[PDB]
Amino acid sequence: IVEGSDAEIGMSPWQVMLFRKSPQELLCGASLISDRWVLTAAHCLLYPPWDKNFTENDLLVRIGKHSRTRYERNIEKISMLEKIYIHPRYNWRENLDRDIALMKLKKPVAFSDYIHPVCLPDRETAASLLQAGYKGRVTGWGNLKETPSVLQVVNLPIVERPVCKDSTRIRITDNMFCAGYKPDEGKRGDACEGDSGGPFVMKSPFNNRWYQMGIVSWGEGCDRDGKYGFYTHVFRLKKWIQKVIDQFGE
Amino acid sequence: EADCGLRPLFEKKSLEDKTERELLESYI
Repeated sequence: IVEGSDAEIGMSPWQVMLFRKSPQELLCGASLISDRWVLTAAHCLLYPPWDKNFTENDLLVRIGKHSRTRYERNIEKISMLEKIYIHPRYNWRENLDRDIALMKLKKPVAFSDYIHPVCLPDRETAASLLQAGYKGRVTGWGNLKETPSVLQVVNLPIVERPVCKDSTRIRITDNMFCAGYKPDEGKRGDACEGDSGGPFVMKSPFNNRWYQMGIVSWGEGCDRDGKYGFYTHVFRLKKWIQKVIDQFGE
Repeated sequence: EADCGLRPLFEKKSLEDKTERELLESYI
């Protein structure tokens, strides 16, 4: 997270750290949508050029964390992965279209002050909130610059589609949205490498719940003028998310 | 899942976070 600030404790209780077993390495961010299911970006799990093609027993999730490096005794919860789910039409070779992956946990987590799930948006909420000029929130332990000790937080306005499309040469899809300040708006901030899988959340003024509208997917550099971070459109792909989660008995 | 999006240390405590208002004010 570039040009942001430290998270408050319990500010992002749905924040999940995707962690490699061997060697011990922070891999990606992620979101907690139930005691059992974790949402992330697909290129965290499957991006073959970077030797990323992980199976279930390669990875673990760390839930409820604030510190990047420090283990937190009675705060964080570590769970193994039962099954990895990647969108059927995920496109890693071109533009990271449908950059979305679900993870089933072997060990379900108990909710606390530091652990709590984020809502997935229904159609009306997504239509009412996912609009240009409206600000969302991005969290992560990713890079502070292009080149943190604790979780980082930045609020970014959703950018209209023509501006997202013109800012880049990479092909834009309706399964994406971009966010960030325009150069003539003065303010700044962006996601960066390491932030992927991290939630792009918005607070509803109607029921004052937090909804995850996006997943940190891709971008060109970090916090560059005239450039915008691109996010997986969660609701556009909510039809796949529904099929995966509603499959099994409780 | 039924209690999603309500933070124990914020919404459930009736406490506003550091930059929460930046989101609410952008809906104009």
